[PDB]
Amino acid sequence: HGLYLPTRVTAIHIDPATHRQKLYTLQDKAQVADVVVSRWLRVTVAGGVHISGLHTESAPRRQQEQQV
Amino acid sequence: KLSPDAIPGKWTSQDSLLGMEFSGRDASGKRVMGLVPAKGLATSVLLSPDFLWDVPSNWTLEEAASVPVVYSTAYYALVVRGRVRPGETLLIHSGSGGVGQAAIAIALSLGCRVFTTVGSAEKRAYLQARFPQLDSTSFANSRDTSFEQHVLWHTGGKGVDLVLNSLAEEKLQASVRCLATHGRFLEIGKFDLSQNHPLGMAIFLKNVTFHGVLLDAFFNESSADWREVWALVQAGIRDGVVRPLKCTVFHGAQVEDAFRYMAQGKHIGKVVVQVLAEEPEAVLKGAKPKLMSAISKTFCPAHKSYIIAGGLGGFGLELAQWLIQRGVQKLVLTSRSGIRTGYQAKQVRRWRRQGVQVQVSTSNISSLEGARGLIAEAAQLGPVGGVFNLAVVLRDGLLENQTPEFFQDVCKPKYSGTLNLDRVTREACPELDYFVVFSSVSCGRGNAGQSNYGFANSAMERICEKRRHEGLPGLAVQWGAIGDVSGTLPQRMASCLEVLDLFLNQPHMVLSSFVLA
Amino acid sequence: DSTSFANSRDTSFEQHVLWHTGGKGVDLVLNSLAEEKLQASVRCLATHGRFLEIGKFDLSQNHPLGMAIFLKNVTFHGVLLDAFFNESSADWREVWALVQAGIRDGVVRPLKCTVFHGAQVEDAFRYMAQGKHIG
Ligand SMILES: NC(=O)C1=CN([C@@H]2O[C@H](COP(=O)(O)OP(=O)(O)OC[C@H]3O[C@@H](n4cnc5c(N)ncnc54)[C@H](OP(=O)(O)O)[C@@H]3O)[C@@H](O)[C@H]2O)C=CC1
Ligand SMILES: NC(=O)C1=CN([C@@H]2O[C@H](COP(=O)(O)OP(=O)(O)OC[C@H]3O[C@@H](n4cnc5c(N)ncnc54)[C@H](OP(=O)(O)O)[C@@H]3O)[C@@H](O)[C@H]2O)C=CC1
Repeated sequence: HGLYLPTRVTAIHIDPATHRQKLYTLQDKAQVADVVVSRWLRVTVAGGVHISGLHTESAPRRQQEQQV
Repeated sequence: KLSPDAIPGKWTSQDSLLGMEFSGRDASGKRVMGLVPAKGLATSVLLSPDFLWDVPSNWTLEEAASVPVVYSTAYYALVVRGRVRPGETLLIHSGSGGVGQAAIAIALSLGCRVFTTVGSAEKRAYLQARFPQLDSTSFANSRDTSFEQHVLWHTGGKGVDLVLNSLAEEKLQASVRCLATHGRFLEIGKFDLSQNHPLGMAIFLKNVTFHGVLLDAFFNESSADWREVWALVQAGIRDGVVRPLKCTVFHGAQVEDAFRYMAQGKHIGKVVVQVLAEEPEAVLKGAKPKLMSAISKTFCPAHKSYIIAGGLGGFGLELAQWLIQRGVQKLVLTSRSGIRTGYQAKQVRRWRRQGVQVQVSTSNISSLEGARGLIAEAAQLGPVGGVFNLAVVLRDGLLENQTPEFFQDVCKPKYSGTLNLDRVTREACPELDYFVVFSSVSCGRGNAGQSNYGFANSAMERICEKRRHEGLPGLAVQWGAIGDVSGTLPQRMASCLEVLDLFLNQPHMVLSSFVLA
Repeated sequence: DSTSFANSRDTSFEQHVLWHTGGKGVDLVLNSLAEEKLQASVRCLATHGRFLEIGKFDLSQNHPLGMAIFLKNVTFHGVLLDAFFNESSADWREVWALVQAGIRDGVVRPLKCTVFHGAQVEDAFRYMAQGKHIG
């Protein structure tokens, strides 16, 4: 639980060509990309983007002037 | 500065992780000193026997409160990891602190030479007085990086075989250069490690060994390994190596003063909080803590069973999770449709993974047979602890638009359901202690197009008021609006649950909450 | 088994080890590779793991090593058997003893030998340089 934000990313690979190739259209004209997250291998693959070793560090999650 | 999530282990969202060690009488009265992952700063701690030591007869419960953590970590760092041998050379940063004193006491017993860094002159004098074997050439300065020249000079350019480091990034880099061939670097600090500051690997051209020493791992796993450190500390206690550090006592009521004094940074030894005064007797038959006055909080027994009506709704799931964080372990959620949404299934599976005995009833509360069945099936898991009525069906419209059937439909779950729950609970729920009914601001304050809703909520409030007069439990809460899941802004769920806890603790029959525009 | 071999010419072994270990990683990593292949080896370590570095390239170059891997209990070792031959004679006996025990107990088995005659020593050097030898 809490508000975790990125602090370090070991490596990110971006390839627009395979991104254009991976995209597919739904019944609507909107365009989507299938994403897969593997917590064992610490890799997030979606379309033509590949993020590995993402590290998220707990933020304070403290906001001022909270509702009274 | 340190986030609670940074503490390894599974921890509830609402809890305190202050205090790692303590000393006090066991359930049988035997004096014992313990080491706990957290929650050790309290009038009572639930601990495993493998983390307890028997206090020597000549020690005091005040003195034993400081031995466990510092000496356990010193032994783990040196003997288990660094494998210190007699006659070696060490560099122990921040000698004055507890870990430094423990490491020096361990090292001098073996027979090594020790270099220690102390911030000020008073700490230097104190260390010189406490450890006579230690020499004026064993001291240096910790706040400045001038100890590198001192250690290198006095060691003749060889360096120190074993380093126990707890300093910052630049001091850490300075310390690494002090290592000799076959050196061993014991790192107990966190700042450099957490920040992932780079470490040049050329130091490993020698046979240097770099150790990452965290003691929190033993509380989480590797107990078979922990017993080694336990035996080491017990042997140190009985042999005479282990000595209790200097202690400054702050009474229980002055805990904030203790925190402030430690924060100032002028302390030497350990700071302790005298929660309760030691009795003269060595072994006391009844070691119950004295009654203390503390802010009230809500927790639930595990053996009891808790029922929520319409618990699969937007507020129902959040209330159920809030309850589980209080340790319910047996939950019944009522809903006519059943699990039809992905979020509901996700939450239910998450809860069942933790071991909670979540249950889906699909048994109406409006029908007396339905209320009896719901209460019975919750009794099978365990004695009924509380019933929450969060079931709503709303039919909006001006009076001319409303018809009797709409009023009946709206009042059936909240009005009739509350009556049936009350009847069944008074008949066959002697152990029940919570009876909460979630009313709404529209009732009482007033709103347009919700006459039936106001009628139902007012009827629930009347029932809850009647129950309390008889001495039975009953609470009615009125919410302006819920945002996360009449001129009032929606209320965030965290504030909603905090307010719900506060209301549960208070004696008033009917309470309300909302946020003014 | 078929699940114990990986590819040493790229960093693919990282995913192989992470998957077949269930994401926990390994305990000991006897690393001889260098540059990025060394960094991948570090990521395979599990809590209380031990990294044994016998390759002297990244050590000689003084390439940075992020210390965040030490939050997990990890011991990064620097192994150089050279010290024992000209130094650390007392420690040599401990290593020498385990070698004698291994020899007598059958654990130590000789490797395959590709023999070259003395007059053809330079041919042996070239054959080693090509790197095709096994053993
Ligand atoms: N495995 C683990 O994760 C564990 C880690 N530790 C670590 O051990 C380290 C040492 O703890 P310990 O020696 O008992 O701490 P103490 O507070 O008892 O002593 C602190 C020492 O370091 C200096 N110091 C530390 N913090 C401050 C501060 N905020 N302001 C001023 N001076 C400060 C003091 O002055 P000076 O040095 O200038 O004389 C003193 O010598 C800590 O960083 C702690 O996190 C401890 C046990 C378990
Ligand atoms: N903004 C808000 O929602 C506000 C909340 N409240 C109060 O909060 C409570 C809960 O609100 P909320 O959960 O958001 O609203 P919902 O509309 O989600 O409440 C209805 C829920 O109860 C179930 N339900 C309906 N009839 C029965 C029945 N006879 N027995 C058991 N379950 C039944 C419904 O499932 P199904 O239809 O399948 O039976 C549905 O899950 C209500 O009592 C309401 O007065 C009041 C003011 C503001």
